Amino acid sequence: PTVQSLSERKYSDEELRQDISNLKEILENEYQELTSFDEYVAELDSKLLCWSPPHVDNGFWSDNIDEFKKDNYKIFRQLIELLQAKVRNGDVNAKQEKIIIQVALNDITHVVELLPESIDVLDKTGGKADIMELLNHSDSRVKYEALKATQAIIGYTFK
Amino acid sequence: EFNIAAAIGASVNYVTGVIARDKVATLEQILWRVLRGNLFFKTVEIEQKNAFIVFSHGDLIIKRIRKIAESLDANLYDVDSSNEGRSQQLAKVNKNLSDLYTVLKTTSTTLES
Amino acid sequence: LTPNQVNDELNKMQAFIRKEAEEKAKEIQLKADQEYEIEKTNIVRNETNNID
Amino acid sequence: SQKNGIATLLQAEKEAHEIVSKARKYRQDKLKQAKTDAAKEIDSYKIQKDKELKEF
Amino acid sequence: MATALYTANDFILISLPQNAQPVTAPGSKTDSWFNETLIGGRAFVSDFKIPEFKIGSLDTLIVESEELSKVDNQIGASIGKIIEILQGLNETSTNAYRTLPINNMPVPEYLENFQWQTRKFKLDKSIKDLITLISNESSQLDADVRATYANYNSAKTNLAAAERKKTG
Amino acid sequence: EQSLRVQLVRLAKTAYVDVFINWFHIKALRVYVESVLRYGLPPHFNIKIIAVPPKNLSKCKSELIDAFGFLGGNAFMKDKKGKINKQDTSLHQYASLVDTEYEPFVMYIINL
Repeated sequence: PTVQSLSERKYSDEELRQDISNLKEILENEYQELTSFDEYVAELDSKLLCWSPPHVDNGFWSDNIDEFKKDNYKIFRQLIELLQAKVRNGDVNAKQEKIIIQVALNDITHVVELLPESIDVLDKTGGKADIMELLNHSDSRVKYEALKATQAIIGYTFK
Repeated sequence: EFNIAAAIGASVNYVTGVIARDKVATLEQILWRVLRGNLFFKTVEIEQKNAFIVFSHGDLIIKRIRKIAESLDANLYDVDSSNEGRSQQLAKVNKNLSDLYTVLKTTSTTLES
Repeated sequence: LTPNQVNDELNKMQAFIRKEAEEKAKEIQLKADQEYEIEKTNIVRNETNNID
Repeated sequence: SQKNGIATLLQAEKEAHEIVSKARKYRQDKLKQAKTDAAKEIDSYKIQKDKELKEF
Repeated sequence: MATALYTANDFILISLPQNAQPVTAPGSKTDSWFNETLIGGRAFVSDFKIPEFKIGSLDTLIVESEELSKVDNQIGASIGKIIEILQGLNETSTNAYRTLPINNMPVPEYLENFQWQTRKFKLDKSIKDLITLISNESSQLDADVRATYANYNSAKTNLAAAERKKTG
Repeated sequence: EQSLRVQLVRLAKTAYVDVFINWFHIKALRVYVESVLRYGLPPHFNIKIIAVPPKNLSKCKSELIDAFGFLGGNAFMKDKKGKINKQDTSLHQYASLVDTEYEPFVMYIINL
């Protein structure tokens, strides 16, 4: 993301701009060349969440939502069990769990907005109360992501 | 509410909706009596900022009155909300309304911040 | 405007509701009464050739 | 008298619903009576064929 | 006055049950109120009641009333188009075809004897088949007279150019 | 043109008689359908055709509407008498198919 903002500036010695365009194209092709299912399952199994340009896209969540459905949303129930497990016990709203809580809420917001059947996976595991309890605490960016997921579930709950 | 049980299951056809003109509700009541026989019940409830209308119909003519009710600038449908799974449907509407004020307060605090 | 006409409209409003259900039930019985004999005749006609 | 006219039409609609259901119950009873009337009818011809086969 | 047709006999069709009472003269029947309670006493009452026609449920009557009103409007437009073509043909007066006798019987005597009698409809037949066949026969009968009037207008238009081209 | 005029006249009269009989049967069926749908019980009603002279339809419609208007109800009747058939206005149409006004009972107007 900083390479795109640095690519807006242009001056002489345009070979460095060609190296910036080759680095942006090589970074975009190398980042998009990886698997989203094995990277998302390996990141969920590793207990670490990190933002990315292609990982935050709705097409990867919509494409992985169909392949994830093999145990009645076992991947979304595992991610909601990881976010509810890290937020419930382990000093939630802290340094370590604050990145995976906001990344799991922002990643769960696109999955909740893409499919209206994800409310049963959160209600079955128990992660529905974690968004409401986390919405009125610190980390107001994660409270805005959980408020966006709760507004997405509230939009499909009542029409 | 309108000791009667005709809104919890299916033993009567009811048409509830909000309107902003009682003259269109009187013309809809005269059109319902002229085009569907003596089946509507004249009920009036004070709202606000609005007028609450309640009409009754048969269990096999709900689709016919939806065209005149929708074309009469009214929302006389079978239900006015999407929460009707519980018994009764007012508990689910109060359950969603209890969290909607908290989500609106959190969105207002996030927007103000 | 008067409340006396409400029972006069409710009497025909109930009489039409009874007449519609009776008119449906008479056609339902009129269809089933022929359908049972058609099923029995199809059963006996299905069985006789297998018997012979 | 606000809840009386809707209750009378609701009771008439319930009686019309039960009268509509009784014709379906009698229609199911005739559908059972068709095969119940044919299953005893096949055995009268099967034994008539076996009576004509036992003589041969 | 130009709110109605004043060049033909007008008729008013009214229907009521056997328990109604008029609000202009209490203590009187509807039969005596039809002739005696009429304005000026010149209203002629004729018999127009009919028996049942195998009417089904109440849900089919609302769908049949729109087709009966549309077929009555189409038959009324076709009868007014045929009478307008007959009056436009210059063969009858403005009052003919609207007050004259039909089939050797007058309009009040023929309307008083109208007991649901037809040569293609019966009391045991459905109203939808006679309502569709009446609108189809009226539409074909109006279309035949319209095509004959268009052919006569084209023949007169060719005869005008032939007569003008012949001399003058 | 003469043969088309004679055949158009004979087909016009022969189609006009069957069109008038079909219009009378359609009005007789619609009057019984509206009378059976409006009143309900009993299934047999007393219907008649009143032959009124020209220029007196307003008094017969106002007297019949004021006399039989209370049978349908107390809010369906109207105090508007007559109709308007002008070229710059089509209001006050006596019928149950418009929103300007409705009829208080089973009654139809026939203008031949």
